[PDB]
Amino acid sequence: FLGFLGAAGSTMGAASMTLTVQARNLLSVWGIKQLQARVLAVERYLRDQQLLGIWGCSGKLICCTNVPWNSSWSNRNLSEIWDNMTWLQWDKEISNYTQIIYGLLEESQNQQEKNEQDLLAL
Amino acid sequence: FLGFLGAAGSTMGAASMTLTVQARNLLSVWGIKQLQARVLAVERYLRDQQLLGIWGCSGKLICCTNVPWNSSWSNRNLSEIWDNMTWLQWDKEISNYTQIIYGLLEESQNQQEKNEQDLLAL
Amino acid sequence: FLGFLGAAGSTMGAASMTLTVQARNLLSVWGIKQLQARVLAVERYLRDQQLLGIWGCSGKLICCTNVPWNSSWSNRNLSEIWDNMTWLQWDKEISNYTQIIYGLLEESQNQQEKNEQDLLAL
Amino acid sequence: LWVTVYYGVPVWKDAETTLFCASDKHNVWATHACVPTDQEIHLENVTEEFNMWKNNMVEQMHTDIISLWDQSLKPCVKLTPLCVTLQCTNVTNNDDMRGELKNCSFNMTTELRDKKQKVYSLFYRLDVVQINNKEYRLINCNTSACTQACPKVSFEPIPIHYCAPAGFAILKCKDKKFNGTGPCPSVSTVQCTHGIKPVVSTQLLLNGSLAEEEVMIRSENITNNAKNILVQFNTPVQINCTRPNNNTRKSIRIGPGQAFYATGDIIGDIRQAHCNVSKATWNETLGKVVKQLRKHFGNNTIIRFANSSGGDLEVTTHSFNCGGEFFYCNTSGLFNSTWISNDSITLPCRIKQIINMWQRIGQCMYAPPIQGVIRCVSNITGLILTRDGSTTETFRPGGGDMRDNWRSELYKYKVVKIEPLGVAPTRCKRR
Amino acid sequence: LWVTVYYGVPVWKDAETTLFCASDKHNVWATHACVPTDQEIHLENVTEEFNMWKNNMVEQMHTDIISLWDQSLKPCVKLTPLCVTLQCTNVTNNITDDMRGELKNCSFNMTTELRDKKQKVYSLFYRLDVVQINNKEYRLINCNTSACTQACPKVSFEPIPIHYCAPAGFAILKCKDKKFNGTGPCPSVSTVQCTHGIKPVVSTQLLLNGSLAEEEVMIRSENITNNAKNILVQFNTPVQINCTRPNNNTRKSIRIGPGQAFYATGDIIGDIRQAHCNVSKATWNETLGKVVKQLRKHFGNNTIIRFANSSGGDLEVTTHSFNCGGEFFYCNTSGLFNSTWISNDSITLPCRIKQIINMWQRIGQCMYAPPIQGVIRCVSNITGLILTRDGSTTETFRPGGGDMRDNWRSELYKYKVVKIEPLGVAPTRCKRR
Ligand SMILES: *[C@@H]1O[C@H](CO)[C@@H](O[C@@H]2O[C@H](CO)[C@@H](O[C@@H]3O[C@H](CO)[C@@H](O)[C@H](O)[C@@H]3O)[C@H](O)[C@H]2NC(C)=O)[C@H](O)[C@H]1NC(C)=O
Ligand SMILES: *[C@@H]1O[C@H](CO)[C@@H](O[C@@H]2O[C@H](CO)[C@@H](O)[C@H](O)[C@H]2NC(C)=O)[C@H](O)[C@H]1NC(C)=O
Ligand SMILES: *[C@@H]1O[C@H](CO)[C@@H](O[C@@H]2O[C@H](CO)[C@@H](O)[C@H](O)[C@H]2NC(C)=O)[C@H](O)[C@H]1NC(C)=O
Ligand SMILES: *[C@@H]1O[C@H](CO)[C@@H](O[C@@H]2O[C@H](CO)[C@@H](O)[C@H](O)[C@H]2NC(C)=O)[C@H](O)[C@H]1NC(C)=O
Ligand SMILES: *[C@@H]1O[C@H](CO)[C@@H](O[C@@H]2O[C@H](CO)[C@@H](O)[C@H](O)[C@H]2NC(C)=O)[C@H](O)[C@H]1NC(C)=O
Ligand SMILES: *[C@@H]1O[C@H](CO)[C@@H](O[C@@H]2O[C@H](CO)[C@@H](O)[C@H](O)[C@H]2NC(C)=O)[C@H](O)[C@H]1NC(C)=O
Ligand SMILES: *[C@@H]1O[C@H](CO)[C@@H](O[C@@H]2O[C@H](CO)[C@@H](O)[C@H](O)[C@H]2NC(C)=O)[C@H](O)[C@H]1NC(C)=O
Ligand SMILES: *[C@@H]1O[C@H](CO)[C@@H](O[C@@H]2O[C@H](CO)[C@@H](O)[C@H](O)[C@H]2NC(C)=O)[C@H](O)[C@H]1NC(C)=O
Ligand SMILES: *[C@@H]1O[C@H](CO)[C@@H](O[C@@H]2O[C@H](CO)[C@@H](O)[C@H](O)[C@H]2NC(C)=O)[C@H](O)[C@H]1NC(C)=O
Ligand SMILES: *[C@@H]1O[C@H](CO)[C@@H](O[C@@H]2O[C@H](CO)[C@@H](O)[C@H](O)[C@H]2NC(C)=O)[C@H](O)[C@H]1NC(C)=O
Ligand SMILES: *[C@@H]1O[C@H](CO)[C@@H](O)[C@H](O)[C@H]1NC(C)=O
Ligand SMILES: *[C@@H]1O[C@H](CO)[C@@H](O)[C@H](O)[C@H]1NC(C)=O
Ligand SMILES: *[C@@H]1O[C@H](CO)[C@@H](O)[C@H](O)[C@H]1NC(C)=O
Ligand SMILES: *[C@@H]1O[C@H](CO)[C@@H](O)[C@H](O)[C@H]1NC(C)=O
Ligand SMILES: *[C@@H]1O[C@H](CO)[C@@H](O)[C@H](O)[C@H]1NC(C)=O
Ligand SMILES: *[C@@H]1O[C@H](CO)[C@@H](O)[C@H](O)[C@H]1NC(C)=O
Ligand SMILES: *[C@@H]1O[C@H](CO)[C@@H](O)[C@H](O)[C@H]1NC(C)=O
Ligand SMILES: *[C@@H]1O[C@H](CO)[C@@H](O)[C@H](O)[C@H]1NC(C)=O
Ligand SMILES: *[C@@H]1O[C@H](CO)[C@@H](O)[C@H](O)[C@H]1NC(C)=O
Ligand SMILES: *[C@@H]1O[C@H](CO)[C@@H](O)[C@H](O)[C@H]1NC(C)=O
Ligand SMILES: *[C@@H]1O[C@H](CO)[C@@H](O)[C@H](O)[C@H]1NC(C)=O
Ligand SMILES: *[C@@H]1O[C@H](CO)[C@@H](O)[C@H](O)[C@H]1NC(C)=O
Ligand SMILES: *[C@@H]1O[C@H](CO)[C@@H](O)[C@H](O)[C@H]1NC(C)=O
Ligand SMILES: *[C@@H]1O[C@H](CO)[C@@H](O)[C@H](O)[C@H]1NC(C)=O
Ligand SMILES: *[C@@H]1O[C@H](CO)[C@@H](O)[C@H](O)[C@H]1NC(C)=O
Ligand SMILES: *[C@@H]1O[C@H](CO)[C@@H](O)[C@H](O)[C@H]1NC(C)=O
Ligand SMILES: *[C@@H]1O[C@H](CO)[C@@H](O)[C@H](O)[C@H]1NC(C)=O
Repeated sequence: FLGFLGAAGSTMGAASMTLTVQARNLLSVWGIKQLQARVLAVERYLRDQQLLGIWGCSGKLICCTNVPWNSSWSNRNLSEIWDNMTWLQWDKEISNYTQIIYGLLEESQNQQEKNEQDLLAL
Repeated sequence: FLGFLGAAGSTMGAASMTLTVQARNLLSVWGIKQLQARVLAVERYLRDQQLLGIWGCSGKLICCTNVPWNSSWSNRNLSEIWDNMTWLQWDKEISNYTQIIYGLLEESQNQQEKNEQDLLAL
Repeated sequence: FLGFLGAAGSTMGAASMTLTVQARNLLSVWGIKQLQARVLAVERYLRDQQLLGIWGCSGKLICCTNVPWNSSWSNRNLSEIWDNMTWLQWDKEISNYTQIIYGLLEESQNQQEKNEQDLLAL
Repeated sequence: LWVTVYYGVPVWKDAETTLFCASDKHNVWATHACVPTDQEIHLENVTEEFNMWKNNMVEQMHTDIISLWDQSLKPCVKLTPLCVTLQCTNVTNNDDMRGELKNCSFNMTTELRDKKQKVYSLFYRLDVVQINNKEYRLINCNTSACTQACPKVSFEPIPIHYCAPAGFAILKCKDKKFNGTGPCPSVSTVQCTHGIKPVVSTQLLLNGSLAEEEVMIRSENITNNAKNILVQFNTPVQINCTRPNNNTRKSIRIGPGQAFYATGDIIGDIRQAHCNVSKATWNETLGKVVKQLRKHFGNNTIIRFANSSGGDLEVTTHSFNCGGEFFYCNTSGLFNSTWISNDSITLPCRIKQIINMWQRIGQCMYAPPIQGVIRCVSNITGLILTRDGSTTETFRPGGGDMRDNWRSELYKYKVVKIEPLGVAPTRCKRR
Repeated sequence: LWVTVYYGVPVWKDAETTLFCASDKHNVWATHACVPTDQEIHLENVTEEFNMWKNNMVEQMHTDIISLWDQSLKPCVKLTPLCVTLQCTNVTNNITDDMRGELKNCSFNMTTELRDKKQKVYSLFYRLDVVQINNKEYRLINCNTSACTQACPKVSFEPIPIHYCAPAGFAILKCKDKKFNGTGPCPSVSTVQCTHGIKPVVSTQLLLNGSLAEEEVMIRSENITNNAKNILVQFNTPVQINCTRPNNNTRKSIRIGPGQAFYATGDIIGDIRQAHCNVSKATWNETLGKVVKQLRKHFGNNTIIRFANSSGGDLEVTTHSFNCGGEFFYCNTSGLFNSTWISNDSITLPCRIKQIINMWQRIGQCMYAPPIQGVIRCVSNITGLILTRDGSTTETFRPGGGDMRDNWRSELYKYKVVKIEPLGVAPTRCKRR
């Protein structure tokens, strides 16, 4: 056990076994200021959980999806990503490709929603 | 792309392909006004997410359920519902039966929650 | 229909028929007193949904896990728990074993998260 | 056996939280700081432990009744100019109401800053303190300035329901022999409480809720004489007030837009203000109280009711509000009896206009005169007794702490926190 | 390779948020509203870019300290009836030569508890509080700018440590490097629940009761080559300074209205002596030697380091303005900064007391500090300096101050608020079935 953000400097493979530690800490003059800090924490948490549900990843911490990895985003191989890079370094590399990936996941699930809707119709 | 509420005049079949657009827009003296509106937006969002959870539809935008359609709620066939009406016209038609269906979906899931629960005990 | 907390005195078997009754009632300077109570209910509800999500139980009122029931927590047989005890009596008996069970459920899910993630790449 | 997680189990823990008001001419405890109302579910086989003496609704209601009191007094007149020197003479110069009054003349500010105003008013002797037609001054003038009780807000208590937020429930004890503590066999989950009128009074619980079958004695520790005894009647004892005088309210413009309402003249029936309690009804009510009070001290003990020991006028008298004017009744003929194993009782009441209500110093209030004759019909639904520290037990009336008044209405209620996430063994196994 | 969504990844970015107070008789910086405290996780392999001069915790703390200040001066007496003509003579009754014509024995007519009556009262006012109008007629120094709120007698000015704690979804990164100069990558970073006890000690030209450096004297400036930027020195060892107000002032309560009292200096019981501060001459000269050593690393080994006294301006910025015991001293530090450095005894700083205090540099807001009964003694720690360099092989450094944010920049230099971004996407051989 490392603690909150303990694996920030750890490799992506090693830091992915402690996702629960960071996940559980995202939810919980000194009056309204302290009260609006709690409402901001809930709204920030709820819009992240909404994104997971839209991508079909609701209730999951590691969600393998159907969107293929465009090599333009990152040409590195798996060995030097999950064993040589940390999540802070990785976020810097793909910070500009984040929004195009988010749209790809959003539409891919929307296609899967109608694909399973038609399969159940038979 | 049409935008938020853009498919309001589109037929029910065409407007059901843009659910992610409306879903992501439901979450985001004079200081409580801003703050109390935010808390009410979070509360309303959680009420609709709770309903989907107790119907077995959590994390889904299109959720095919086990509740049969009585035809006393609407005698129209699928051709004239998903290709002629819009979601606003449809909403004004089954508004009377909304709480009848909302009770059947909850009851069906609860029975289905235990039939699957009793199946794992074998 | 017994109502909210109606099955509080019923046996654990009969009280489990009505989990949705209590579930839907957990969510819904004088303005701040009301406003701060609303925020407390939201973040109290979300912490329980987050716990279910990290155990692989999100969106389910009854969730089956892969954690075997250590007899140290309670050695009473299945017949004298679901037909003789009420939920209030049960909570007082396993109150001190609650946190160790919570850690086991969290450790059981992320083990399944990685095992399914590994098996899905084959 | 495997762990299975149930969400929504009917499990609750004791909790302290902020309950919001609900209610169904502005008021002190107005509906503008409350919510419209709309219910009760019987929880069978549930035996919960209540404690009316460590209940946080009582402590919160005390804060809220105070808070709505101050919030209703800020927007109206502050009587800083009323600290002038008063040249007061007697009204009668000779048993009547007029022997309680001083005819005080003073210079008052006008709506124009540079002009004065020679005015007079009839002040009760309880509100003026002599300075050494003598020279007097208002009593709460070296401690604070008296914000005038605003004439358009009423002191009449309206019922308020304290309703629990989401995730909490209010447990109501339906047991009819429930004293204040221990298990309660019959429990219910109410959305929120019955209408609790915040009647402010001492030594007597005016109006409110009666007992169901017999007079109930409720003390935190009946063997401790430092703890008040909250008696609750089963049949109310009706008490009738009056101020027979036909008062004449007079308006003085002490500034731009600010008016000071003064007693200009007093005519009519000049008998002292009094309350009437039926002598037969009160005697049989003390008989019921004594019968239920020998159960805690013995059958052969001598139950004696004496009158209040001493202290402030707010604690030695049945202080209360009736018709917008504040009374302070003696209640020494009510509590005067020794009990061994058409007629009426008249309680002489004084009246004050400068009120330090919530046992505080530095925040007074000037209750303006009420035009006309004041008449009053209330139910004595309880008592607050103190015991004296021998075969004779003496029970003097008590009070002072306003929380014991609302502790008598919130004794049956309890706030719990729902714990909907519970784990239990089952033959399940996740696939 | 397919996109895989990970929730809860340890990723953050710079963000600004409203950190909430926490803290372990009332106080000005109310700890009753602050939540109770409880914590530190070391972050190996983490290098983080800090910047103490663009830190928003300092800007937020300045707003919070000011807001906690004037919200504690709302409920208590407003001294608008004290703006009257005072007929003041000099105290010459037992005065030392230093404190000659510094207390004035002012008599005036005050309002009584009774509106119509009048009250002839006298009080002792410092010369810094009264201005003459043409025994002579004086008036309080701030009666043509605003009316002054009497400092409430039950609230305490003593700094209580406060902990600024980040809300959920945010983290506070603490730089554990012992030679950090306030800017640049910090190779030893840890995550704390929230900051250590930061005492809001208000001071000038000297950072009192602060935190000491770990290894050596730390010199921190936004741009060391820019003279217009203040230089924050931090000592590794403290230099204790002994404050005192030798006068045995007597506090007298004047009833100026219904429910209102004005606390006036009755009479000093004894001889009139000047307030002063003592700093050890050996310790101060030793500390300046250490300061100069690390002050040569940015200006050269052959540079002549000269310490001069404050250039000029307000009394709050030309003097070591501080507060302890409830009285506000304005000490003259021209004896601490008087030396030139080339390649048992004590220093006494004559201080002056003032009662009408405007400290956040806001014209229009007073605070009348009531007299403190008895004799005041006070022992602090000089744990830093706020220096300013003059515009040659000789550099002249003069004490600075005024801007109160430099006092708290010396406590929040090692802290940083980041926002956790837990939603990360990475390639994997997964494929959703
Ligand atoms: C720097 O910190 C020191 C201590 O850490 C401060 O000195 C202390 O100041 C407080 C408040 O003025 C003193 O408490 C007072 O003590 C007197 C005498 O015991 C008592 O009559 C008062 O009621 C109050 O309790 C405390 O004694 C004192 N400690 C000493 C002098 O050793 C100093 O004020 C701080 N300087 C700042 C914040 O500029
Ligand atoms: C109202 O004010 C008048 C003055 O404006 C007061 O009359 C004065 O009383 C004093 C004695 O206290 C005399 O010495 C003055 O000669 C009086 N002035 C007159 C009569 O013009 C009067 O007493 C005040 N009334 C009160 C305080 O009730
Ligand atoms: C305000 O004035 C009243 C009246 O003079 C004070 O109460 C009196 O106190 C003395 C001294 O204990 C008693 O002998 C009197 O009987 C008291 N009078 C009444 C009517 O109670 C009171 O103490 C004063 N308050 C302050 C804060 O000075
Ligand atoms: C107890 O309750 C009675 C009944 O509500 C109160 O008497 C009423 O007071 C209002 C306002 O003064 C009048 O408009 C009603 O006509 C009164 N009713 C009767 C039957 O007289 C009484 O004031 C309450 N006692 C208190 C508040 O001490
Ligand atoms: C309250 O009633 C009592 C009793 O009537 C009054 O006080 C006593 O009265 C009896 C005779 O009526 C006297 O023998 C006592 O000496 C009285 N005790 C006193 C005056 O202390 C009392 O005056 C009434 N009013 C109050 C305010 O107590
Ligand atoms: C306090 O008030 C007194 C009385 O008003 C002042 O004494 C008078 O001042 C006037 C000034 O015009 C003189 O003409 C009188 O001769 C003074 N004496 C009397 C008995 O009236 C006194 O100066 C006031 N003090 C202050 C500091 O203003
Ligand atoms: C309020 O009055 C003070 C005192 O006169 C003013 O400060 C003085 O300003 C003059 C400039 O005309 C200087 O010569 C004096 O040295 C100042 N006095 C002190 C004690 O420094 C101040 O400017 C006035 N403020 C306002 C807003 O009118
Ligand atoms: C600061 O130091 C001065 C001396 O430089 C102290 O004054 C001396 O105090 C002692 C008593 O301890 C006397 O015997 C001496 O006569 C004093 N000398 C002078 C010149 O006054 C002073 O007390 C110190 N102040 C502190 C420590 O607060
Ligand atoms: C800064 O220091 C200078 C020199 O030490 C001070 O100026 C002189 O101080 C002497 C001290 O005896 C006085 O006699 C002179 O009259 C002062 N000169 C002038 C032009 O005022 C100066 O006062 C100090 N300033 C501060 C803010 O400490
Ligand atoms: C002045 O600074 C010194 C040195 O930091 C303080 O004394 C030390 O304080 C630490 C922190 O509690 C202790 O661990 C040491 O044991 C102390 N050393 C000694 C020799 O006492 C001192 O408390 C500071 N004084 C003030 C008033 O802040
Ligand atoms: C830091 O990096 C080294 C490099 O091998 C590694 O061994 C170590 O485990 C890392 N620390 C953490 C906390 O991950
Ligand atoms: C991959 O990214 C490039 C831009 O970086 C884009 O032009 C290309 O269309 C993308 N390919 C796919 C299959 O999305
Ligand atoms: C409106 O109706 C027309 C045909 O009637 C359709 O082509 C169009 O898409 C509709 N508008 C929207 C926004 O879908
Ligand atoms: C349809 O609803 C009616 C009542 O409106 C009910 O009687 C009927 O049984 C329902 N149909 C079915 C198939 O259940
Ligand atoms: C209480 O217990 C009885 C049998 O002991 C049972 O029939 C009843 O259903 C229980 N109450 C509730 C609310 O279930
Ligand atoms: C059950 O819990 C006890 C601790 O009370 C522990 O010693 C035992 O090993 C556990 N049984 C298991 C893990 O099978
Ligand atoms: C005024 O009344 C008091 C009490 O009633 C009395 O003591 C006093 O003598 C009276 N003053 C007169 C008659 O002048
Ligand atoms: C109140 O009643 C309960 C249950 O009968 C009893 O245990 C308790 O002792 C009573 N209260 C007192 C103060 O005796
Ligand atoms: C009280 O009773 C007396 C006679 O005993 C009567 O004169 C008076 O009017 C009554 N007052 C009230 C309010 O009933
Ligand atoms: C009180 O007054 C009512 C009428 O208002 C009357 O019927 C009743 O008899 C009176 N009771 C007493 C005790 O004065
Ligand atoms: C209680 O009654 C006695 C006489 O019986 C009296 O002297 C005393 O003042 C009374 N106390 C009160 C009414 O508080
Ligand atoms: C007193 O209570 C009775 C019923 O017990 C009620 O009819 C009457 O109106 C009440 N009087 C009041 C509240 O004044
Ligand atoms: C007080 O002394 C100072 C300095 O000696 C002098 O300037 C002032 O005029 C004197 N004032 C009086 C009222 O004597
Ligand atoms: C100030 O003058 C008053 C006049 O009554 C005198 O009592 C007081 O002692 C004087 N104070 C000093 C020290 O000058
Ligand atoms: C602080 O240190 C950083 C990194 O070594 C450096 O870039 C910067 O110039 C330094 N600042 C000063 C004022 O020396
Ligand atoms: C300050 O006073 C302390 C005692 O409180 C003493 O030990 C120290 O030497 C003094 N420092 C000075 C006078 O510089
Ligand atoms: C401070 O003291 C120094 C040396 O005694 C002196 O030069 C200077 O004038 C003093 N400050 C003031 C404002 O007089």
